[PDB]
Amino acid sequence: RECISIHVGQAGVQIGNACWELYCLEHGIQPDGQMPSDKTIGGGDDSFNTFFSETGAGKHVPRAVFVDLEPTVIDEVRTGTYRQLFHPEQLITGKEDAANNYARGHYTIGKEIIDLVLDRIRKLADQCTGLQGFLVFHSFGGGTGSGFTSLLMERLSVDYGKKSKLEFSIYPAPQVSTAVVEPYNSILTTHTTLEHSDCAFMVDNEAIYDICRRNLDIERPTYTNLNRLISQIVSSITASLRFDGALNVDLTEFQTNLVPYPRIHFPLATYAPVISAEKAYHEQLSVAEITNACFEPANQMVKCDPRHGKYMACCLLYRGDVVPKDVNAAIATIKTKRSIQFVDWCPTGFKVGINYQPPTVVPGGDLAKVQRAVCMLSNTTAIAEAWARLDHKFDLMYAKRAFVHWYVGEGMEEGEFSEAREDMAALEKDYEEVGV
Amino acid sequence: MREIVHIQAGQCGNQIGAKFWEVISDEHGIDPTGSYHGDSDLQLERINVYYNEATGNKYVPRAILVDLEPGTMDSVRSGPFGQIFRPDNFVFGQSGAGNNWAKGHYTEGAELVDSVLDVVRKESESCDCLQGFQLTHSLGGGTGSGMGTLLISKIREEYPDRIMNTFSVMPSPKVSDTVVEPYNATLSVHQLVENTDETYCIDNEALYDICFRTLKLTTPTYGDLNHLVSATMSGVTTCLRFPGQLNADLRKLAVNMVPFPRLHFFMPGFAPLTSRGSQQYRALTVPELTQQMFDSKNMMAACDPRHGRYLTVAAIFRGRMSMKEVDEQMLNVQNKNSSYFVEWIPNNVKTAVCDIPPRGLKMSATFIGNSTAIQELFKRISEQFTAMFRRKAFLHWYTGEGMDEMEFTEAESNMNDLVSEYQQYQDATAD
Amino acid sequence: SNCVKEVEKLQEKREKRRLQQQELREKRAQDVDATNPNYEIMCMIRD
Ligand SMILES: Nc1nc2c(ncn2[C@@H]2O[C@H](COP(=O)(O)OP(=O)(O)OP(=O)(O)O)[C@@H](O)[C@H]2O)c(=O)[nH]1
Ligand SMILES: Nc1nc2c(ncn2[C@@H]2O[C@H](COP(=O)(O)OP(=O)(O)O)[C@@H](O)[C@H]2O)c(=O)[nH]1
Ligand SMILES: [Mg+2]
Ligand SMILES: [Mg+2]
Repeated sequence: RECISIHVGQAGVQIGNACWELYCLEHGIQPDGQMPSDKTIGGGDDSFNTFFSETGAGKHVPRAVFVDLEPTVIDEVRTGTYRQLFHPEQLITGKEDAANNYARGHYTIGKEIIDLVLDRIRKLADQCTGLQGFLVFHSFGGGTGSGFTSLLMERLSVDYGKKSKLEFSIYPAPQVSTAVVEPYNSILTTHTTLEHSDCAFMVDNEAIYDICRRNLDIERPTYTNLNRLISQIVSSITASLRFDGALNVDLTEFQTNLVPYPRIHFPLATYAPVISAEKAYHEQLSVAEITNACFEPANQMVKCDPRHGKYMACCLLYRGDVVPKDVNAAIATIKTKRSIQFVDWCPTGFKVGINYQPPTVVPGGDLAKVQRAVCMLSNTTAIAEAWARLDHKFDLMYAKRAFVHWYVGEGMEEGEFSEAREDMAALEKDYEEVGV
Repeated sequence: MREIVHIQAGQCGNQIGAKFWEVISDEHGIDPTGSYHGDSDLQLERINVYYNEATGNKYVPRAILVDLEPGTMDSVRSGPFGQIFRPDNFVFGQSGAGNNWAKGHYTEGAELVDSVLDVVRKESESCDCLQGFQLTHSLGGGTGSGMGTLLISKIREEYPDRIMNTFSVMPSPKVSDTVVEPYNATLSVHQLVENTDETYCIDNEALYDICFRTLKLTTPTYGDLNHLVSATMSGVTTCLRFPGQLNADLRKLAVNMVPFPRLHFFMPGFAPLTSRGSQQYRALTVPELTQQMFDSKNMMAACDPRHGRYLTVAAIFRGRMSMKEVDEQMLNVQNKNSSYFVEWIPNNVKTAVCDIPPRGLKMSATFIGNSTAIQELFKRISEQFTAMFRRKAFLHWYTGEGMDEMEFTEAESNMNDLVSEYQQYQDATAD
Repeated sequence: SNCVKEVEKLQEKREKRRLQQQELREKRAQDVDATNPNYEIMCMIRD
């Protein structure tokens, strides 16, 4: 029943910080771990105890451990306004970073710390009276996030066979990009993670950039900005596991509702309404309007056009103040008005769920304490645009095998590229076959 | 990733090293005694990179001064900041060098290198997480080039899990201390190719150009060039010396700027071209900065980039300015001359911004470039060299010190090969 | 799977070959009678 989250690399760790902050603000948990309602210094049975394990002092410690081959970030964790929440054993800090090198994270510096990482997963996997599975955060470009994540997934389908494991990834935006070899890692950490993953959402940082610059009016978005957005995006896909909800309550249920085939487990996610805390502030939006915004590329998380593309599965999670029959009406209007072409062998009906609680946000944050909100989880073939903007940013470089010698120098054969390319070509091919 | 251990060798290398420590010591806010007096915290966010932390609120340059001349260290100590250096980090011999590489790398130099290594190890044991080693030397002399390459070999073999970084300076026929500068340079390059991860090529001839023509200094003294060197070095190390995601450490910067094992020879670029102690009647804009720092007149190597295509570029703007203006102007420079950039490396032109500008300058633009134009340097040497190596002239001054005639042909060949490599990767396409 | 590199590979392989045609002399410029300041002159006479 209880799930365990895990954070890899700079991006992963920061994202984790924000996400657990939001979880606490929604449940009503204080920064030192307490809760007004609660259940007498440790009950372990509530809806929100699928993620929190309570202590004799009533300290709702999150079921999570943090990892970085670089202490600079996780130290910002044990120094932040929440230094009293976790336990230092949930914080693993290496020495030399992977330096944006996948081979340094899987092979060299990874093997020198994986045993301690498993060692720290264990103590919190024992308190699991019934373990559903894992949730993992990382990046596509960063060295730690690309390498050590693949190492942990390999050594996670081992030590825990198959229960469930769900992924969250950060797609490279040449905007806030810092490395030239961000495609390389990004491809490898996919070729060596496609199988161990049950489900996997993506995040095009270029889309988060486009959205904070279009709908939030931050000309120069810093990292804390983009992250503050991606948190409130995630906390709607996962709000169903922490509360007594209707849809998406098991980790494998995602594989059911969203995944018809395990190779293709990359759902386009879309969140509405994205509105600033000082912007517009006119009349609030209806349910039909936020449902309509679920099909605008300006609100999709990956820069892709689902128009010129087929759908496969499509869910919609609502929260706030929503009426059922209203949602039904919007569903019909979209079903008829659009050319939303679904492939033939899938249930084109749209499963939906609600949580009757106000979507709390960061007090004083860059977003609005909105009233009603919707998040579409639609796996679509058009997401195959994303890989095309990497393989093209890949074949230009493997056709001059530049920057390759660094991987060779840190323990990896040149044939791992020759197989990691063909693998991706195969996945893209599958994304073509689903349509015709 | 944290500390950088610094070394300077030879007459030139020790002079320009002294000036560099003056520069960054003034930027971060350090006095000739060693106390901190600055008025900004950003100066001390990453101060350990180039400074040992000593008791008494002091700061000691984690540096190591090496020569075989006696008098150079004398010119250091009685120099301005000569009080701050931990005296045990002075290491120097009494023989000299005579602008003789072989002397520096096999004989009189080899009788001091272990003693250098013990001080290096004393600074590396008090380290926590050592990044790599930054080196400055002359390539036309005997001390810095020979003993320098020796040190590079033994240090990169003692810790091969760290970074090796060099700031080498060229022989100039327009300066010319001797007439075996081509030989010294040739061998030193032969080492630097297989030994170092990064090499910032300062061309002495190019600096004579920028002094005599752009700055109009008709009799360029050595310090005149050492100002341009000091500015260049202060600029390129901005990424390492201040908070910045881009090029945070040596390994990152090297991985972003080096796509091929051998080719790690960078053309630096500074703007605006500033004399010593001169006023700025109208400090440059942002378009003027970006326009000059890619222009050939601002290049530290005596080469034309209008002849060679960049593989990667690390641009650094110092001084507060409009970031949007920066991004736009950089896009301008990139896609107006896209027939001068490789397209098979996407987004290869990275850019970081600093806030504390250089000394006196309101805004500056520091540019690092992995260019296939740098071969115009090598092909100079590899010609200068060949002209003398054909009838084996001046060979007795090295073979007489105990070398092998084949050690030269391995060098000339390896260099002609590096040039063929550069042209090879220049003629690259998108097929 | 590109070209241009290929013309660079043709280089990289030859440089090693040159290295062995030097690391041959050295450990083969040793062996039994292989010294005295006239070593070059002796090897001349012997050849
Ligand atoms: N959304 C978001 N993305 C980030 C952030 N920081 C870095 N990234 C992205 O992540 C990629 C780099 O990965 P990082 O996580 O920063 O690197 P790392 O995993 O710590 O690996 P090392 O730096 O070698 O230790 C880049 O493509 C960035 O676009 C962040 O704060 N928020
Ligand atoms: N920029 C600069 N170059 C120098 C200086 N002194 C010498 N050089 C150059 O460096 C070479 C001489 O090397 P040097 O350091 O004097 O010999 P060493 O003492 O044996 O290392 C010549 O090619 C000179 O052109 C100097 O003060 N500044
Ligand atoms: Mg990192
Ligand atoms: Mg000297």
